Amino acid sequence: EDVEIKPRGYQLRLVDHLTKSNGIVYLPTGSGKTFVAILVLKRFSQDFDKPIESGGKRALFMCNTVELARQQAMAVRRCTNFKVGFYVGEQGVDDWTRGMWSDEIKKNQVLVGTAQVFLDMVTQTYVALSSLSVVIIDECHHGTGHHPFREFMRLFTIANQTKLPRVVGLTGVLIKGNEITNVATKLKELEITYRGNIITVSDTKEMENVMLYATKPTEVMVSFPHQEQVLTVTRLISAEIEKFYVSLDLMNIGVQPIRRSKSLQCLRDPSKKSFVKQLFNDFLYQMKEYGIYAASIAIISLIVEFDIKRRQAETLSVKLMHRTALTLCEKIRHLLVQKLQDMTYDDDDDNVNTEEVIMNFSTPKVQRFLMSLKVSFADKDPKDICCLVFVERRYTCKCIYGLLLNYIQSTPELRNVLTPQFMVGRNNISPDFESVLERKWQKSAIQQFRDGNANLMICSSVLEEGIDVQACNHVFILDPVKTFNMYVQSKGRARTTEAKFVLFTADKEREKTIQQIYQYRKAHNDIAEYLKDRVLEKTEPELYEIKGHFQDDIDPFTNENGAVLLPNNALAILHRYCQTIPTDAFGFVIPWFHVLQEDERDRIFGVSAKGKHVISINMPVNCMLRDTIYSDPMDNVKTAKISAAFKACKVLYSLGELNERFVPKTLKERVASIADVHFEHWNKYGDSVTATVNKADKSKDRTYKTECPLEFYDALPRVGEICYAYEIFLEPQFESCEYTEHMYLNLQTPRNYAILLRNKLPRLAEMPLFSNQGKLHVRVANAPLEVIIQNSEQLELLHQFHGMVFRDILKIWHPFFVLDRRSKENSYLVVPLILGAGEQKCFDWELMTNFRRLPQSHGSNVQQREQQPAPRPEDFEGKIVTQWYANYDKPMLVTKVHRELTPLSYMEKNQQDKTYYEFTMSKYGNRIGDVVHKDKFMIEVRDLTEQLTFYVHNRGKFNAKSKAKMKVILIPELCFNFNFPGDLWLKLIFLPSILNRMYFLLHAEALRKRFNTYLNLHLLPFNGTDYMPRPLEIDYSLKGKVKPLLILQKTVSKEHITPAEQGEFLAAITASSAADVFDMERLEILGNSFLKLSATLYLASKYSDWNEGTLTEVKSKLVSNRNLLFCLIDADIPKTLNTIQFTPRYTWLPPGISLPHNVLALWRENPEFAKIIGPHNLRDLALGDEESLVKGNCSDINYNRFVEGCRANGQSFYAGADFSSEVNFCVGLVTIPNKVIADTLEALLGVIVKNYGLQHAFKMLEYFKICRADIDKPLTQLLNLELGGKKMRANVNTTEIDGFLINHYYLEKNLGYTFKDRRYLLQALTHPSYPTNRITGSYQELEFIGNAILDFLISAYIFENNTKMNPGALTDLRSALVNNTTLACICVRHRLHFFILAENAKLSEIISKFVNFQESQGHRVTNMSTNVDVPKALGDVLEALIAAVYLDCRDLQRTWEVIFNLFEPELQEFTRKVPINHIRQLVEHKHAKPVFSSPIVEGETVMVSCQFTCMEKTIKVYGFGSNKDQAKLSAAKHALQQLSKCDA
Amino acid sequence: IDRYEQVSKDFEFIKI
RNA sequence: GUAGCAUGAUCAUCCGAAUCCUCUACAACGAUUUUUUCCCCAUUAUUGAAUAAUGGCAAAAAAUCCUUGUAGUGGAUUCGGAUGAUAAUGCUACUG
Ligand SMILES: Nc1ncnc2c1ncn2[C@@H]1O[C@H](COP(=O)(O)OP(=O)(O)O)[C@@H](O)[C@H]1O
Ligand SMILES: [Mg+2]
Ligand SMILES: [Mg+2]
Repeated sequence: EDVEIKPRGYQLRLVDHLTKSNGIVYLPTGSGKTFVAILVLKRFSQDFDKPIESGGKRALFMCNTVELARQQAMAVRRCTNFKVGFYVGEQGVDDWTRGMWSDEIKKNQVLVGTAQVFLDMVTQTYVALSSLSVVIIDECHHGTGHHPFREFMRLFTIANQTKLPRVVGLTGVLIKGNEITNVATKLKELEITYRGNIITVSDTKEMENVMLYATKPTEVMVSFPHQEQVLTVTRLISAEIEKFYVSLDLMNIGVQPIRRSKSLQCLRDPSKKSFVKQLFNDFLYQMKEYGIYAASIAIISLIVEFDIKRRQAETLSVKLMHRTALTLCEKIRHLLVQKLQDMTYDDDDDNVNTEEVIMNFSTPKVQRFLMSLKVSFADKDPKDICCLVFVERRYTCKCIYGLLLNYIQSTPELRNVLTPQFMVGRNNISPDFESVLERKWQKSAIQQFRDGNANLMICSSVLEEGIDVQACNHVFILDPVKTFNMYVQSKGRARTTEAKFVLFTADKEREKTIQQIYQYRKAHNDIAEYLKDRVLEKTEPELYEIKGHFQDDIDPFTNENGAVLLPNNALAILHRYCQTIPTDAFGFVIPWFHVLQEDERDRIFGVSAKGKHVISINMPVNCMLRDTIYSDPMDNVKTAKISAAFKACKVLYSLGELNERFVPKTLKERVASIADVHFEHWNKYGDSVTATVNKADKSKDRTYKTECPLEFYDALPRVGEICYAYEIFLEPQFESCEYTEHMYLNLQTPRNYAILLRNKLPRLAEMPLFSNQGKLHVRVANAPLEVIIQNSEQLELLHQFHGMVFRDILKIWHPFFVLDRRSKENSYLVVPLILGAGEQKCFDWELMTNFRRLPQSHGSNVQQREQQPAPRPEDFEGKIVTQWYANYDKPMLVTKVHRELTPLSYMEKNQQDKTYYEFTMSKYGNRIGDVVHKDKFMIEVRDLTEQLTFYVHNRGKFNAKSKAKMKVILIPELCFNFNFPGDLWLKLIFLPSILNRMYFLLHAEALRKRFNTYLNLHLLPFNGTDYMPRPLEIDYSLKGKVKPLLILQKTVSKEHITPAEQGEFLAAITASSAADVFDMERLEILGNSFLKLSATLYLASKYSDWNEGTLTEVKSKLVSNRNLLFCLIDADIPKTLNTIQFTPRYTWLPPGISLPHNVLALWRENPEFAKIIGPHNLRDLALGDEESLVKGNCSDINYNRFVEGCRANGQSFYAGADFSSEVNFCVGLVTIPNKVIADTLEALLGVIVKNYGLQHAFKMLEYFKICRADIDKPLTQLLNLELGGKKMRANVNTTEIDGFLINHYYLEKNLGYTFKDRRYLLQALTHPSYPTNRITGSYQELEFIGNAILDFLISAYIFENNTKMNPGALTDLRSALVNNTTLACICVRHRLHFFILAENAKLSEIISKFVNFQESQGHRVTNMSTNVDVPKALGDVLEALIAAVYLDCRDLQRTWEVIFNLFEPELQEFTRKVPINHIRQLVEHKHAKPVFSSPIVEGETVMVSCQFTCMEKTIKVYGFGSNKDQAKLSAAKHALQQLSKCDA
Repeated sequence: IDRYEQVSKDFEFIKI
C-alpha cells in the first residue's frame, strides 16, 4: 500500500504510550491492531540501518503459526520500506551456518517466523538479546505453561537485565480454556510473564464508538428435539465393527514399535491398529450424532482413506489388513445405500426425492439446521452472502460438505446461491471422494473463500483466529460451545453491520448453554471494567515476583560463548539428535524411557526417592552413551522426563557430541576439526579440505619441472681428471634366419662403444629391446674402464664427435640445437671403443679425427668417374653407402662383396634375361649417363630401419621370406662410400632408446636406495641386480586346503623377505601414456587396497570413539586424489616420472646439446614472455656449426631478430597458443595429469608392500605424511595396527551372551571357525535395531574394518594368482568380488540370516523374500540378480563377522583361510568366466542400443520403458523392479536374458 | 420408530 | 618410396552408462514435541450422604525434525560410443 493508510485517534495514543513503557495491547479483532503494531515499529527505525557491530539493531515480529506469519509479513512489507526477512522451519534454516545467518541478519531490518525458529536462533547465539530493538508478540494469550512464548520470554530473565529490547503483545482474547473464574490472577500472570502492563481504551464516547465499527454480532439460539430411538441397521453396523475389531486385534503383523501411556504407566495398542480403530470409532460417532445419510456420505471418505493407506502400505501384512478394512467398509456402504434406496420408490423426481430423503434419513438437529439455512438465505444473491459454520471433528467437516452439496443440488433455489467449501487442520484429509491425485489444484479453500468462489466455509477452530477473513455477516455453530476464547473470537469474526451470530443446541441442554453464555458475558464484562478501574502501575517493576514467576522449574544451564540450553527443549534436542543418527525404518531413534520402581528407587537413591518419582533414560546402541542415566527425583513424571532429558543432553554436550551452539554436529564439524591435524599440508598449496568449492575444477592438471638423476648431473669429464668409461653390450635374443644374419653377426662383434662419465654409475638391470627383426637384450659393464683426459683438445674432439653423431647420423638435429659448454644439466659424452692392447678397449681416435662431419654424397658423373680410382673390396666391405643416383637419399649398409659377379650379369629373379647394367641405364640413364669399369665386381646391401623407438613390440605378419624377397646388388662405382665400421653404425641407432630407459632406470635406482635407507635395511640381498621383466597381459604388448598367501607369510616370517629390484620401481614410474612394454597399473590396484586398509586401521585405532559415518567420510577423504597429489608433490618425486611417449626427433633433447645459454636465461627470466615463445620462432634461428660449437650463444643481431619474431606473434593468430605442448621439453618442463600422480603413489606403495610386507610398509605412510603417527605409542605405526582398536565394551566377561545366541555351535560349524570370545560375534551381529542388548555396541564399528580387510585380502589374492589377465579387468573383477549382493548370496548360501539378532518390520519381510528367492535359485549367483531387491544389512553383517573372526584370531592367515573357504566356488566362477559388466555392455553392445526414459517408483512398484535393439530389431520389454535405478537394472537384466536367448 | 419424525416445517427463529 | 584397408593410443567436441552426491521448487511419509477440552476411573483425606486433592482415559488445536518421490540442474570419479583432425603401428595393392 501507500501513505494513505491513516491511523485513528486511539492508535496514536497507543503508540505514544507503548513507546514510553512496555505493555500488552487489548483490542477486539479486526480493530487494526497490526497497523498500530507496525506504527510502533516505525518508532524504532533508528538502529535498523547500522549493522550489529557498528551499534545497530533489528526487530522481531513474532507469530505462532506459519500462515499468519506469512500474511503479516507480506502486510508489513507492503505497508513499509523495510527489508523484511522471512524465516520458518519449513524454509530450511535448520542447516544454516554462521556466515550466511549473519548476512541474512544484516540484510534485513524486521524478522518474522515461528516462535521455535527465533528461539533456536537466539539460543544458538546467532544474535544477542541485547542486540534487539523491539520484539512484537502476536496472539500473546498462547503464552502459558510451556508455550514457546513464555520460554522465549524467560531468556529476558536470564540474559543481561539492562539495555533490553521493548516487548509488546497482541490479542483479542486474554484467556485460553475454562479458567474464567478469578480473572485477575490470570491477568496478572500475563502481566508478569510478558513484563508489561495491559493498555485498553477507556475514553468511551470519543473512540469506543469509533472502534465499534467492528460491531458485535446479534446472538440467537435455536433448539431441536432429542432423538432416542435406535435403528436396527445401526446395531448391525456396530456388531460388524466390533467383530472386525476383535479380528484385527487377533490377526498378526510383524514386530512393531511399542506405544504406551503419556505417563507410560499403561501399555497401548500398536500405532496403525490404533489408527484404523480410531477411524472406525470416529465413523461410529459420526453416524450416531448425525444419523444415516450422513454416514452414507462419510463412508466414501473412509473408503478413499483406507484405499490410499493400502496403496502406500509397504508391508504385505499392512496391505492385507487395509484390504480387510476396505472390504468391511464396502459391505457397510452396500447396506447403507440399500437402506437409502429402500424409501426412494415413492417419488420418481430425483430432486424432490433426494430432498425428502435428506430430511428423512437425517437426525432432527441437521433438519432444523437445513430449515434455518433455507429461511435464512431465502434465495438471495450468492455474491453478497458470506457465512461461516464451525464444527468440532475433522471428518465432520467433509461429511457436512457432502450433505450440503447434495442438498444444494436438490434445491434449485439454493442450487445457484451457495458454493460451499470445507477446510481443516494439518492432519489433512483428501477433499476428493474418488481417487488419489485425480487432478492438481493451486487454490486453497481459504483462497477460494477470499475470492468469492466459496461463499460458505466449513471449518474447525483452525479458522477461528489470525487468518485474515473479510467481514462476514453470518456464523453458525453446530457442535457445543466449548471454550471462552473460541466463543469470543467467533463472535468477533462477525464484523460487518447487522451480522447474525447463530448457534444450535439440544432442548435439554438449553439451560446449560444459557449458563455458559451468561458466564462468558460476565467474564468479558468484569474484565472490561477491571481494566477500566485497574491500579496505575508503570511496568510491573517488582523484579522479585518476576523471578519467582519462573523459579519453580529446573533452572536452565548456559555454557560459555553465550549458548544457553532451555530445559523445556531437552526432549526436542535429544530426539532430534537421535534422528540425526542414520538407521533403518524400524530402527528406533527414540530413547526408550522407563519408569523406576520404589524398591529400585531407594536402592539407587536416598530416602527422598519415596516421596517423588524417578525415571531412567536409555540410549540406542548406535550412540556411545551406553551408560544409562537417571533423572533427578521429581514429583510428577512430566518434570521427571524433563530433568532426565536435560541431564542427558548436558552429558552429551560434555562429550562434545553437541556443538557449542547446542546442536548435533554434522560431518562438516568433524572434518573442520580434523583438517588442522591430517590435512594441514593443503594450506601450503593454497587449498583446504573444508573448501567444498574445490569440487568444481578437480579435472585441471598442472605442470612440473624435470631434473636428470644425480649421477648424470654435472658429470662432464674435465681435462686432466680421471674418467669412467662404461661399455654397452648387445645380445640378440632372437635367432636369425638367412634374411637377417647381417644384424645377428654384426652386433655381436667385439668392437663396441661406451658411455663416458665423470661420476660413478651404480649397477643397472639388463634391458630388453624389440627390433624390427627380433628381440634384443642390453647390459652395461659393472666395472668401468679408467682413462684420464690429458689433452683438452681430446675432450674438444670428443665433444665434436658426440655432437655430430646426433647432428647427422640419427637426424636428431634442430636449428636451435647447440653443444652445451655450461655443463650443469644432463652433461656427459658417449665414445666408441676399438680393440686396443688385447683386453683393453681404447678410443677410436681415427673415427673422430676423420668423421668430424659426415661428407655429402655427390652426384659423380662419368667424366669425373674415369679418373676416379677403382673400388677396393676392403674399402667397401661392411661400410656405409648411399644411392646418390636415385631419389633415395637415405644411407645404406653393405653385407657382402660379390667379387665374381660383374655388370651385364642378369638379375636372378623375374629378370633372367635383363642384366643389372642395362636395367640401370633404362632406369636412370638421364642421371648416371654410363658406368665406367664395366668388368668390376658388385656388393650385397641391406636396409637400415628408420624406426628409433623400439619399446613396443610391432606385432605383425613380417613375412621374413617376403620382406627381403627382393635382393639388392649394386655396382660400387655408383654409390657414395662412407668408410665406417658399419657394426658401430647399426648399433648406434638403438642408442636413444637405451639412453632414455637408462635415464629413467637411474631415477629408479635412486628411489630404491632411498627407500632401503629410510626403512633401514642393509642386509645381504641389498646388493646385485636382476634382469628387467616384461608383461604379456598388458594389451599392447601382445607379442580341501587353502594355499597360504605369500604377503602374510613374509610379514610374519622374515625368511621370505625379498629385496625390491629396479624393474619394479621403474614400472611403477612408467606411465601408461609413455607406452613402453610395462606400466604401473598392475601395481596400482594393490597400492590402493593396501592404502585403504592402512587408513582404515589407523583411523579405527585413533578415533575409536566415533561412529561409522564420520569414519567412512574421513577415510574416503584421505585416499582422495587431491590429498595423494598434495602429499606426493612435497615428497620431491614427480620430477622423476616417466609419462611422455619418447619420440626423439621432436619430443626429446639430446644429452650433450642444449639451447643457447643466453636464450636459456631469457626463457628462465621472462615468465611473462616465456608463454609466447613458439616452436616456429625457435626454428627461425639458423645456427651454423660456429654457433653450436664455439660460442653456445646466438649472434646479437640474430638474438634481436629472434626476439622480434617471438614478439610478433601477439598481433597474429600465434598469440596465446598453448606452446607448452611443444616447447616445455626445451627447458625441462612437462605437464602431467593429477590422476597419474595419484596412481604412482599407490604404485610405489604396492611394490614396497610386495617385496617386504605390511609392517615395514606401514612406515611409508608416515614418510609421505599420510598419517601423523603418534610417538607416544610407537608400536601403533608399526605393529599395534594389527593389535589395537578395542575399548571397555569388549572387555567385560559374562555367560549371559549365550542367552542372546541360540545354537551358536551350528553357525560356527557352518562358518568353520571357533570363537574364543563370543562377544565379538555378538557385536558384529548387533544390528542397530535391537534394544534388548546392552553389553556390546553395534556392528558398524566392526563392519568398517571388515570391509578393508576383505577387500585387501581379495586384491592380494587376485594380484598374486590371477597373473595373465590385464589390470583393466582386474579392477572390474575386484569390484564385482566385493559387491554387496554377492556377500548377501554368500550369507544366504550358509544360512547366516537365521542368527541376525535384529528386529524390523520391512527388513524381516525383505530378507524373507531374498532368502526364499535364493532358495528358488538354489543358492547360486544368477549372473546380477533378477529379484526385487537385496538387503544391504545382510552383506554388511557377513563382512563384519569377517572382521569378528579376525579379531578373535588376530591372525591374517586364519582370516584368509576362512574367507577362501566360503569364497571358493564364487572365486572359481568369477576367475573362469567373464566376472560381470552388465548395463554398460548392453549400451556399448555391437547391435543392442538400449536407451531409457525416466522411471517412477509407485509404492512398492516401479516401471520403466526399456527402449533397446535386439537381433537387428527393436523390442519393448518390462520387468519387476524396486526403485528407479533398480527398474533400469531389472530392464537391463531382462534385455540380457533376451540377448542370451537370441544368441542361443 | 423406523422413520424419524418431522420437525416443525414452519419455524420462525426465536430471539434471546 | 607410394596409395588403400585394419589397429592401438591421445587431445578436442557431442552424447551415453555406473557409483557417489549437492542444490533448487513442489508433493507425500513417519516420528517427536506444546497447548486446550470432555468423559470416565483410581487412590487418598471420613463413614453413608456431600466434598477436596491429585493422578491417570478419549477429542480439538500448534510447532519441530527426519525420510521418500517429482523434475531441473550442477559436481566428482570411472568408463563407453560417435566425429573433424593429428601423429603412431600392422596388413594389401603400385613399386623402388
Ligand atoms: N486507524 C487505522 N489506520 C489504518 N488502517 C486501519 C485502521 N483501522 C483499521 N485499519 C485496517 O483494518 C485492518 C484490520 O484488520 P487486522 O488489524 O489485520 O486484524 P487483527 O485485528 O486480527 O490484526 C488492518 O489491516 C488495517 O489496515
Ligand atoms: Mg465470506
Ligand atoms: Mg490480526
